[PDB]
Amino acid sequence: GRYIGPVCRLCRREGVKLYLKGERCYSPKCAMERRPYPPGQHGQKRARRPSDYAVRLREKQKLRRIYGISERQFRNLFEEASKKKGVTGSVFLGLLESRLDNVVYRLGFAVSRRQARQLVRHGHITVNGRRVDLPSYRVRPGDEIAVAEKSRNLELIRQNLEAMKGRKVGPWLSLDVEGMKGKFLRLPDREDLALPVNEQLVIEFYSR
Amino acid sequence: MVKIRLARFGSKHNPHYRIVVTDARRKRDGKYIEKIGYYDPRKTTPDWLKVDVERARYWLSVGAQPTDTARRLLRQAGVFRQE
Amino acid sequence: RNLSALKRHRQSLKRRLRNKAKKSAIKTLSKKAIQLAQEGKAEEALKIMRKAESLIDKAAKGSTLHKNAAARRKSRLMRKVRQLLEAAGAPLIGGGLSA
Amino acid sequence: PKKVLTGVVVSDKMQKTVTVLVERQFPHPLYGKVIKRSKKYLAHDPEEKYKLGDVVEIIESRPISKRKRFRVLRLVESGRMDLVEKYLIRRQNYESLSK
RNA sequence: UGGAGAGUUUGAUCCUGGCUCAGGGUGAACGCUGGCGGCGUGCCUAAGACAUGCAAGUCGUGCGGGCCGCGGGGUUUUACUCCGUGGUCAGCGGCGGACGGGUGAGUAACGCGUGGGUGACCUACCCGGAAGAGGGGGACAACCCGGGGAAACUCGGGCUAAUCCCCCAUGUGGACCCGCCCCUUGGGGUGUGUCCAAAGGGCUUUGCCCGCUUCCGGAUGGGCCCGCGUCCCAUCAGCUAGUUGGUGGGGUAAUGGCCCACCAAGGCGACGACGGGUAGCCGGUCUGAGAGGAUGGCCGGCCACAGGGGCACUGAGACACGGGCCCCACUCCUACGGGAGGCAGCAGUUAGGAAUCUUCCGCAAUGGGCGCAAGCCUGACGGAGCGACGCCGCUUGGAGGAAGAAGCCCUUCGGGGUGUAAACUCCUGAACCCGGGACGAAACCCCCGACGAGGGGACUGACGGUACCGGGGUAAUAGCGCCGGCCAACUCCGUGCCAGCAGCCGCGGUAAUACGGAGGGCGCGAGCGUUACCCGGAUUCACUGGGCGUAAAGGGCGUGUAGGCGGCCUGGGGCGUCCCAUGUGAAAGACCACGGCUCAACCGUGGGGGAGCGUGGGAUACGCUCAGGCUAGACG
RNA sequence: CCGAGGGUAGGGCCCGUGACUGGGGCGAAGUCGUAACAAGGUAGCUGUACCGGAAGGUGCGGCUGGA
Ligand SMILES: [Mg+2]
Ligand SMILES: [Mg+2]
Ligand SMILES: [Mg+2]
Ligand SMILES: [Mg+2]
Ligand SMILES: [Mg+2]
Ligand SMILES: [Mg+2]
Ligand SMILES: [Mg+2]
Ligand SMILES: [Mg+2]
Ligand SMILES: [Mg+2]
Ligand SMILES: [Mg+2]
Ligand SMILES: [Mg+2]
Ligand SMILES: [Mg+2]
Ligand SMILES: [Mg+2]
Ligand SMILES: [Mg+2]
Ligand SMILES: [Mg+2]
Ligand SMILES: [Mg+2]
Ligand SMILES: [Mg+2]
Ligand SMILES: [Mg+2]
Ligand SMILES: [Mg+2]
Ligand SMILES: [Mg+2]
Ligand SMILES: [Mg+2]
Ligand SMILES: [Mg+2]
Ligand SMILES: [Mg+2]
Ligand SMILES: [Mg+2]
Ligand SMILES: [Mg+2]
Ligand SMILES: [Mg+2]
Ligand SMILES: [Mg+2]
Ligand SMILES: [Mg+2]
Ligand SMILES: [Mg+2]
Ligand SMILES: [Mg+2]
Ligand SMILES: [Mg+2]
Ligand SMILES: [Mg+2]
Ligand SMILES: [Mg+2]
Ligand SMILES: [Mg+2]
Ligand SMILES: [Mg+2]
Ligand SMILES: [Mg+2]
Ligand SMILES: [Mg+2]
Ligand SMILES: [Mg+2]
Ligand SMILES: [Mg+2]
Ligand SMILES: [Mg+2]
Ligand SMILES: [Mg+2]
Ligand SMILES: [Mg+2]
Ligand SMILES: [Mg+2]
Ligand SMILES: [Mg+2]
Ligand SMILES: [Mg+2]
Ligand SMILES: [Mg+2]
Ligand SMILES: [Mg+2]
Ligand SMILES: [Mg+2]
Ligand SMILES: [Mg+2]
Ligand SMILES: [Mg+2]
Ligand SMILES: [Mg+2]
Ligand SMILES: [Mg+2]
Ligand SMILES: [Mg+2]
Ligand SMILES: [Mg+2]
Ligand SMILES: [Mg+2]
Ligand SMILES: [Mg+2]
Ligand SMILES: [Mg+2]
Ligand SMILES: [Mg+2]
Ligand SMILES: [Mg+2]
Ligand SMILES: [Mg+2]
Ligand SMILES: [Mg+2]
Ligand SMILES: [Mg+2]
Ligand SMILES: [Mg+2]
Ligand SMILES: [Mg+2]
Ligand SMILES: [Mg+2]
Ligand SMILES: [Mg+2]
Ligand SMILES: [Mg+2]
Ligand SMILES: [Mg+2]
Ligand SMILES: [Mg+2]
Ligand SMILES: [Mg+2]
Ligand SMILES: [Mg+2]
Ligand SMILES: [Mg+2]
Ligand SMILES: [Mg+2]
Ligand SMILES: [Mg+2]
Ligand SMILES: [Mg+2]
Ligand SMILES: [Mg+2]
Ligand SMILES: [Mg+2]
Ligand SMILES: [Mg+2]
Ligand SMILES: [Mg+2]
Ligand SMILES: [Mg+2]
Ligand SMILES: [Mg+2]
Ligand SMILES: [Mg+2]
Ligand SMILES: [Mg+2]
Ligand SMILES: [Mg+2]
Ligand SMILES: [Mg+2]
Ligand SMILES: [Mg+2]
Ligand SMILES: [Mg+2]
Ligand SMILES: [Mg+2]
Ligand SMILES: [Mg+2]
Ligand SMILES: [Mg+2]
Ligand SMILES: [Mg+2]
Ligand SMILES: [Zn+2]
Repeated sequence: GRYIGPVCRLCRREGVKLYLKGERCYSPKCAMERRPYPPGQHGQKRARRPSDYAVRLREKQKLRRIYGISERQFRNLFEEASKKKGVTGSVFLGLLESRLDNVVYRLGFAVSRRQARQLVRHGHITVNGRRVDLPSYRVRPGDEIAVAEKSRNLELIRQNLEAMKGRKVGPWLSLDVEGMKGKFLRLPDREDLALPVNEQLVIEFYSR
Repeated sequence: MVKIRLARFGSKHNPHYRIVVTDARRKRDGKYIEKIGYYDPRKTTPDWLKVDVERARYWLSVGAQPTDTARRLLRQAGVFRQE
Repeated sequence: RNLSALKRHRQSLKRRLRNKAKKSAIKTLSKKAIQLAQEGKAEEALKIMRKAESLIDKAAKGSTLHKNAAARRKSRLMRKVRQLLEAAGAPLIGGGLSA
Repeated sequence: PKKVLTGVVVSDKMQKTVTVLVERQFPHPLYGKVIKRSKKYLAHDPEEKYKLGDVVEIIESRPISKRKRFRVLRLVESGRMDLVEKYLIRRQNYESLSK
């Protein structure tokens, strides 16, 4: 659950600025542009030679801690994805980006996935009329992730969609800032996605 | 007697009865003889009661006493009608 | 402490006493019929057979016997009376045996 | 349908009883080889024209006696003595597996 | 739609080879920590013993009564209370206690699974149709009187009724011997003979309903039988004498040595009999790439058991959990003559244990019994409580935020680390506050209708004022493991072959990245670890998938029994094989779609496999066998 | 008649235990020899017999994994 708290620490430790804080990670004080070396007392030393297990674990962490998924939730998503008929990584990434908090992040009601987690958990976001208080709520292809009436006049959603006035949501998504909704069109892929994650190493992590 | 009756299934406060033919002896979820229909007593789907009216008529032809509610769920499926 | 299946216990003792009387009467009329037909007798030994046959079919009318146990009782009584009257019987006045 | 089983008799030396040797063959459930696990059934044939060496067929019949739950049906071969000697030596293999 | 490897024998390598490890899992337990909710799930051991409450009753519309509460005179007081009954209390009678629930002791087997057979059968209640229900009696409790017994209860005499029992007739019909064909192991059709029925109750009455008798068919539930699958031990090799078979019986619903007489010597056995150990079996579940291995918890089927053992009775069915009788063990009452008990029902107590809960609410629902119905019972079940036991979901904040505070730990003394992490700035507000508040439930019933179908009516929620919804509202639990390699994550200090670690390798002897602490990190997170057990890795029992010179492994060698295997051309059969439509492969799970709970877990529906195994047809190469021939094998 | 159970007598299988003893593993840098691996200072190993504190020796024979 949320793992907690310190997240530019995980912007570090994998060497890629996977944006978790949001406007901090876009502003020039990310402490990943400032210090690209991993956290720790050693930290800026020689890279310990990344083992074959180490590279798969680091990039599986790059896939996980972008979305903030607890590991058994992630692994049950994976063992649903393997049974789900399709190219396994390129249905797994769409399943990960079809969570409600991630669809709210990609829809830009929040600068971060953890802010989007608070949005969906505190009952702000509605899916198809009624509010859905679940960050793990999957979104079927072709439904309208909207903002309800108690949160339509929110200063946070107002500033977020103010930021998103003119921003580019994905081709598997849509946007409507005049009604603050968005149809989740289809599932995305890695060619659709800006992931710093070779998905194949995450696939290879689970036949351990 | 070969009763048509509502064998319960489904979770706690998720009742989903199954109109079915059993012996009068067996337990509620026992080995039945034929599932003649299903009845959600909550109507959470539009198609919440479905009964195979032909095999319900057959099991009434070979002698059955559908109980105090299986009578109701066959009448709302149109089995006792004569046309 | 108790239950009123004790009514069923005191019913079962009564029914035991009440069908043993029409169960052992079967066996002794069987013995009389077989013995009198074994000693070369006659209609006097077939009246015993019709007596036992009436006793059996009156026993089967309740819970003393099955229909099938009644039929087996008669089919191994009167079959034996007929093959015992084979030995120089000639039932001219014959009752339960069908010519 | 009653069970109908071919077989060669190997013993007839009772009264009203022959012992037929059905040799079913079936693939191994694990290794898949075709193996011939035989089995000896008692049978009934009161006319007793099936001597030790005939090859009969066997119908699943109501129990004539305990283990004697089969009937002979029909002959399909005369004395197949070269097949009955296989078993008649396979029995005589057992005095040498003693202690 | 599917398969990860590594550490370690040596100076080093390769091989074989074992051990160990990372993975998943559970009826779990244990340590540390612990906020919520849903869903499941929870004495695996002592099938040890049980306090206490309940867990099986029900019907006046079958019958007669005692008993008290509204109306009272056949006589000039109720007062043979007869009645109209109005209920309770037992009793007779019928039905239900054989189902539901619990457990794994036993059982290695027709127990189970699975496919058949029942010409060898039953099947109460239910349904289709047939054919009826006419006359008689009788004792047996209640009850009354009397006696015994501490009590349990028991006995004697007198009653008395009923759907209680008995007798007679009618006999559509059915049974039985053979009046004989026919189906062909033991039938509806038959025919003389012989035998057999029955019950009334409520009601609007010259009416139906609830019953009843007999029979035929059904449907379900079974009984029994058989083919096939059914662990380990061969350092268990012979076993069996009712054993095997017959005949004649007896019993059973029925076949059977199921049991008994006489005769006959049989039956079984290296395809594992017998004996021993273990064990409920299966759908499944776990694992697996799959084959397979393990397992049988919860849920579902079946068997077995109800303190151990035996036994029948009643009944449609029991050889009966909460019926009986007996022996034995134990407990409790005893006035010492005897009684009473039976938690492996729910809850619970004790004991063993590492460990497994509440003496909860309720029949609202579904089911079950009785009743015509109201109704009653239901610790079946519906729910709730408890326990991170598991699964799933959620929170412990979010966005800002310093070339970077303090504290702490290193430091090459420069600084670096914890680290946007904190304080603080906003603002979203779990818990909590208030109001509303179910879906779960429309049937039974009442009326129109017909004492049917259809229309109309009302009453009825344990959970629960719960979920949820509407409003307000506080920044509001994080821990555990690990950091030598395997295995992701490293420095300092303290220790000095000690204290200790450990899964293997091994560390520890004064610079320890292996011990103890701090910092930091990694993993997972309301969990993390450990243990045990299982499967995987383990191709380390090798069918897919191993070998045998030296690594573990060729029998000392030959002859040869069982076996296993089998040259070439031909032909039928179609036994293996293969194919085709079915029949089964229950449901639940597994799988796939698509839906309902805020998603998910769960749950519902639909669809598809589904090994097998039976049935019917087809195929004929190959395996088979019978027949024919050949000469390349073999022999002469 | 059968009959659970009890008794008696004798079997079978399995288990605990038993003075003592035979070996076996495993300790601490024990004593005692030096058997083996170098032509282990007697080529070795094995069968078997006998002996010997002990590894072992020898006999007969084999083998080469010895020359
Ligand atoms: Mg923050
Ligand atoms: Mg895998
Ligand atoms: Mg016989
Ligand atoms: Mg190595
Ligand atoms: Mg070595
Ligand atoms: Mg190596
Ligand atoms: Mg090998
Ligand atoms: Mg695996
Ligand atoms: Mg614990
Ligand atoms: Mg219990
Ligand atoms: Mg106990
Ligand atoms: Mg007990
Ligand atoms: Mg009560
Ligand atoms: Mg009564
Ligand atoms: Mg009535
Ligand atoms: Mg239970
Ligand atoms: Mg057992
Ligand atoms: Mg055995
Ligand atoms: Mg045995
Ligand atoms: Mg068997
Ligand atoms: Mg079967
Ligand atoms: Mg009855
Ligand atoms: Mg008296
Ligand atoms: Mg009459
Ligand atoms: Mg009468
Ligand atoms: Mg059947
Ligand atoms: Mg019977
Ligand atoms: Mg018979
Ligand atoms: Mg026998
Ligand atoms: Mg035994
Ligand atoms: Mg098994
Ligand atoms: Mg494998
Ligand atoms: Mg299995
Ligand atoms: Mg069960
Ligand atoms: Mg018992
Ligand atoms: Mg007992
Ligand atoms: Mg018993
Ligand atoms: Mg009876
Ligand atoms: Mg009972
Ligand atoms: Mg029971
Ligand atoms: Mg009993
Ligand atoms: Mg006294
Ligand atoms: Mg005394
Ligand atoms: Mg007494
Ligand atoms: Mg009890
Ligand atoms: Mg009911
Ligand atoms: Mg409940
Ligand atoms: Mg819980
Ligand atoms: Mg904060
Ligand atoms: Mg500081
Ligand atoms: Mg507010
Ligand atoms: Mg506010
Ligand atoms: Mg209502
Ligand atoms: Mg009712
Ligand atoms: Mg209405
Ligand atoms: Mg009412
Ligand atoms: Mg509010
Ligand atoms: Mg590493
Ligand atoms: Mg020390
Ligand atoms: Mg440690
Ligand atoms: Mg020092
Ligand atoms: Mg040190
Ligand atoms: Mg350490
Ligand atoms: Mg293993
Ligand atoms: Mg294996
Ligand atoms: Mg092989
Ligand atoms: Mg070797
Ligand atoms: Mg060797
Ligand atoms: Mg050898
Ligand atoms: Mg040897
Ligand atoms: Mg050799
Ligand atoms: Mg040879
Ligand atoms: Mg041969
Ligand atoms: Mg074939
Ligand atoms: Mg089919
Ligand atoms: Mg299925
Ligand atoms: Mg939904
Ligand atoms: Mg479901
Ligand atoms: Mg379904
Ligand atoms: Mg096959
Ligand atoms: Mg020492
Ligand atoms: Mg010294
Ligand atoms: Mg030497
Ligand atoms: Mg030497
Ligand atoms: Mg030497
Ligand atoms: Mg020498
Ligand atoms: Mg040498
Ligand atoms: Mg000596
Ligand atoms: Mg030596
Ligand atoms: Mg010498
Ligand atoms: Mg020598
Ligand atoms: Zn960042």
